Amino acid sequence: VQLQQSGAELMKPGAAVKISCKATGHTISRYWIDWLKQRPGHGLEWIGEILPGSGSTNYNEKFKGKATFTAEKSSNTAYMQLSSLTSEDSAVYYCAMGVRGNYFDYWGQGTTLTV
Amino acid sequence: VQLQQSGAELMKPGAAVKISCKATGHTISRYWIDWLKQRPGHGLEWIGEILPGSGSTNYNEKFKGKATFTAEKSSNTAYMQLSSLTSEDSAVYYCAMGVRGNYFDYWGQGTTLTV
Amino acid sequence: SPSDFLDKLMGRTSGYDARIRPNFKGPPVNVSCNIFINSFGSIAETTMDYRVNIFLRQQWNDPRLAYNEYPDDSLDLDPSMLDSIWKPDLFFANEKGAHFHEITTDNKLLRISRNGNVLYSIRITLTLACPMDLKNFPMDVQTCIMQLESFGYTMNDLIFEWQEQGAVQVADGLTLPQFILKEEKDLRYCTKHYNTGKFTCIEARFHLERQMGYYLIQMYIPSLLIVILSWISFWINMDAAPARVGLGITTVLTMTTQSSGSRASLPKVSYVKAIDIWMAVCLLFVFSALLEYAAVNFVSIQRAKKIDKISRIGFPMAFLIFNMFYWIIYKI
Amino acid sequence: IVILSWISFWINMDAAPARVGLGITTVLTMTTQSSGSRASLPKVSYVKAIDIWMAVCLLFVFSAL
Amino acid sequence: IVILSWISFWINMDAAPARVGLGITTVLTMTTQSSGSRASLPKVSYVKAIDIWMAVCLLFVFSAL
Amino acid sequence: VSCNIFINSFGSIAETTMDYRVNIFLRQQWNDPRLAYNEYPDDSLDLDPSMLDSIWKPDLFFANEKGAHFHEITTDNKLLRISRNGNVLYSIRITLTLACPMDLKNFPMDVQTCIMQLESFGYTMNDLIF
Amino acid sequence: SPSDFLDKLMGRTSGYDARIRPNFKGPPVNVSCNIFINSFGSIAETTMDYRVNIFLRQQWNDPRLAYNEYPDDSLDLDPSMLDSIWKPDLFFANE
Amino acid sequence: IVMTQSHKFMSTSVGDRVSITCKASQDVSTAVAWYQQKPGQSPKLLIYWASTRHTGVPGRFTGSGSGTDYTLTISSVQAEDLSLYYCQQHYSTPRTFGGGT
Amino acid sequence: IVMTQSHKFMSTSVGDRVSITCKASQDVSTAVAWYQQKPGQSPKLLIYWASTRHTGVPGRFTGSGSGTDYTLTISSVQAEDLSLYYCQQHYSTPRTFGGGTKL
Ligand SMILES: *[C@@H]1O[C@H](CO)[C@@H](O)[C@H](O)[C@H]1NC(C)=O
Ligand SMILES: *[C@@H]1O[C@H](CO)[C@@H](O)[C@H](O)[C@H]1NC(C)=O
Ligand SMILES: *[C@@H]1O[C@H](CO)[C@@H](O)[C@H](O)[C@H]1NC(C)=O
Repeated sequence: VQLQQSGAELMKPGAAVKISCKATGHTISRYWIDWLKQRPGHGLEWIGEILPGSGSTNYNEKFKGKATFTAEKSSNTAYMQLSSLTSEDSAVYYCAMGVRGNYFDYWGQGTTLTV
Repeated sequence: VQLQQSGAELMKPGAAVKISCKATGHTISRYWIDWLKQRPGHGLEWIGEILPGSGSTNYNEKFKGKATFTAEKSSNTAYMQLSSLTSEDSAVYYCAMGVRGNYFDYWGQGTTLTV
Repeated sequence: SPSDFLDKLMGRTSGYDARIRPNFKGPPVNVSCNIFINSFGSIAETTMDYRVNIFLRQQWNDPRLAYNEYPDDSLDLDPSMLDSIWKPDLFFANEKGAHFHEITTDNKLLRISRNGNVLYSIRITLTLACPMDLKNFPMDVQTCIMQLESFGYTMNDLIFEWQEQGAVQVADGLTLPQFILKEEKDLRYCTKHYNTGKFTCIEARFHLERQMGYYLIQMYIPSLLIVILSWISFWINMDAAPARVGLGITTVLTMTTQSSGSRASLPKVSYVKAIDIWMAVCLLFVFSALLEYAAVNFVSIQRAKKIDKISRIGFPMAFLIFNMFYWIIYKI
Repeated sequence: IVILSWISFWINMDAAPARVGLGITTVLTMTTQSSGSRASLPKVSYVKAIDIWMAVCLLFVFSAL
Repeated sequence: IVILSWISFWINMDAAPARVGLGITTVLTMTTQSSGSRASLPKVSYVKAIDIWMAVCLLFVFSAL
Repeated sequence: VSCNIFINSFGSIAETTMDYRVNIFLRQQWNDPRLAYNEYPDDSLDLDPSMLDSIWKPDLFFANEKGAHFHEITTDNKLLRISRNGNVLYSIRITLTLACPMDLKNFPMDVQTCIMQLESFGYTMNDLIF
Repeated sequence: SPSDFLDKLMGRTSGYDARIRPNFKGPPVNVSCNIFINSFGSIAETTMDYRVNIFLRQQWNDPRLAYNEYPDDSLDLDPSMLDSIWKPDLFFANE
Repeated sequence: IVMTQSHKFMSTSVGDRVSITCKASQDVSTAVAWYQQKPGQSPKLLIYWASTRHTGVPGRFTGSGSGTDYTLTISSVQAEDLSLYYCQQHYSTPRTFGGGT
Repeated sequence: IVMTQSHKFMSTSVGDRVSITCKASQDVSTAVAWYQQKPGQSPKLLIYWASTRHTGVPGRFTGSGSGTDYTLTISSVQAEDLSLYYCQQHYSTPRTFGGGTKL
């Protein structure tokens, strides 16, 4: 069971965009979905968490008010919406799913976004 | 859901009169009914309380033996009967209904009585 | 020490009291809370209830539990020390029988944050009774409810609320016979006023869209088969006087056997349904077969063919007039 | 079923195997009605008003043949 | 009871009150079989394999008369 | 937690109620390493079957248990065996009425995978693993 | 203190006893009381009963509980300390 | 139990910061309400439990204060925002109002 | 919650002993995760809870370390091992990763 994402996009500074994560195999509201920020030069950086049945989150201290977590139960698709894009935000994003703990073992394929 | 009253009346000192409060929307024995005294020049002044299913009251210390609380379950109508009208008693009355606490949010329309 | 951690939290040296609400001599306690259903279902017809298994999350603030010793923000505790701390007094209005679950441990979660906010979760099996309007029983949408309610505290002491985002959770895979759980759920404010005073109430609205897949093959098809079985009475020879009498009387007994074989788990309710009037009109059509022929038996030659001409062709065209009439009205 | 017994008294007089198939099945049906009337009912000594209506309706369909 | 319906198609053609006494009682018997088949059975929406055998055996005895 | 079940009377599968009453013993093992001792040289050592409430216990339950209870018949039927190092053998007797969602498209020829689900409640996965 | 409030009400320093009726060595206790029904019904024919859910209000006087510390007139308490005070012994005949 | 305000009339320019102090008798609770009454019609709830709002009041009406001091704060005054003002306590049995403004 | 590794790169040859000296802020747990990201694809799990392995894992990689020190020990280096490395604590709410090390 592996996740799936749509095509990568390209935006201007100060804008806002949503990132979709199609789920193939099960109902995505059962498990968690997390997000990781890979800005090149630097490394990976976790964003948050969403149970898609609840939508209850724990956003990061550095990422307070950064992301918006919604879900689509009609087609098993998870959504991450951002805001106020700057030059610090050109990165590669991931919708992962780590079952037996806070680590990560299931993935999608990756989406690169450039501000 | 809003309460409703009958027409305002006019009496002589030393008399006694009943004030009706028609209820539109539900069964008035479910919730409380309170009464407030608005004498002009001064302000509002709470009188008492009645659960119309029980008729259990808590009359005020200043209003001991002042009002009489009965109810009409045949048409969802609450009754406040007074006694011994004096010149201190010309006022405006209200049948209110405050749900989430001792304060007041639902009302009727008001009835002015002059002794 | 972790032993000394609870020594400052609870026990002798702490001076904590569990008999006092948080924010005493002041504001009440609002409770953000939701249910985690496990096995919803088993809706009963006669008993008029349903056995549900839930977890009950609730959150509040107990601000007299501040600590700076251990820097952990989220911190689970012993699931049996919950009787040594304050607890809300919630119950269910139509619970009809309920109990805890002490299987291998008190199944009673207790999570305390850094500041004093408390995450709490317990497992409760209910048999909630809903007053069900059954005017159209095979096509009903039954809003069967629960009602949380505080008892030992008035509204100047304790407030129940829902969660701002995601105020109800449904565990996946919960599929039911004769039912689907509708996804949208109304979460409104009931409120109880008793002779003791103002009581806080919150409630859920579970719309039960009934799946009619049982009563079609089991009930409707035997009601459908015997009515058209009455039509072959109106085609046999006119000298079949001991033969035609053996068809309608047995089949109206069969529809009586169908009617007696239709009310087993059904409750005993005053008002009429939509499931029973279909049985009665199918009982009347098979009742209608032989007094046609009993009206023939006073006539009985071509004059009797005229009164059968209404019945040999016009009467088998006289059944779809009600079947289309049935599904229009009570489909909502 | 009581008014169903009235059509016994209108058919041809040569319907000797036909009229016999009406009253006996319907008095069995009222017996099926009587047996289908006492399921949740208690077992009490004195007589009711619900059961004597069943018995007099049983007697009228008994009265036909 | 299904193979019991086959002896309807072998008797004399002047057995007009006799052949009528076979199929109607046996389709009531299969209805008695169907009503005597769902006692401990749950009330579930989707169709089974045990009940469609009862229905097709109900239809074959329905097919006789 | 390495653990397994010792079934006693599996069966009584209900059609309408959609459950089955099973009687099991529940073995489980873990390590409690703060119970080291060098006093008595016995490796395997049984204890009092009522002192188990005075020691740590896992918080397992069953997801579709539908009603369950202990068995205090003449003694808490609750085995407690402590090894030399601190590993604990544990066994209790539980009667269940586990409800399985059964697919009954072909009821006289069905193969029904009726299940139980052990689950921890008062501890997350950074505290307890089954 | 609210902890010291119950210390004078119940417990060790109070000297209260829950095993003694109020107005001991003297008058009896009259109980004004009523029921708050919730789910009346389910009348059975064969079993000849009905399952009812009620609340039971009752009131009396326990005059050995006077206090002048806190000026509140109506005052709710802990819903589990009721076993530490006197209680009526009511039951139902055909329960 | 008397709610004690400070003034009977508070009129100022449009869009000012106005604060209504009303002291209770004792420290009852933070159970403090605020009532606005337009002339010709009924009174209306503003604040309940000294911080919340009635359904249908868009912004610019906040509450604060604890202990022996409680305040209705209006930082944005508009044309319809001058009418009868009243504090309230509802942490006791006598529902006694304030002086009035 | 500050993580501290030693080096971004370590020069070695094929079939040698190589270890990674990660270090957390405080004593969080033995909750230590190791992620290997090859260029062109996703970061993949190596070790979780500082000792266990994945399904379908490279079996020649071991984990150890306790307290304030944790180590991804590699005693057998092959040709496909030329990739990146990361350490992790997952005993808190922020998921603070290590410094990063490409081989
Ligand atoms: C409960 O009351 C507090 C007190 O101000 C408030 O901040 C919070 O938003 C309220 N609602 C919750 C926790 O849902
Ligand atoms: C449990 O964890 C310990 C810790 O290293 C390990 O040695 C053991 O193999 C694990 N599995 C069991 C006991 O089944
Ligand atoms: C109970 O007895 C007291 C004692 O005088 C009396 O005053 C009261 O009216 C009685 N009845 C009640 C409380 O209903």
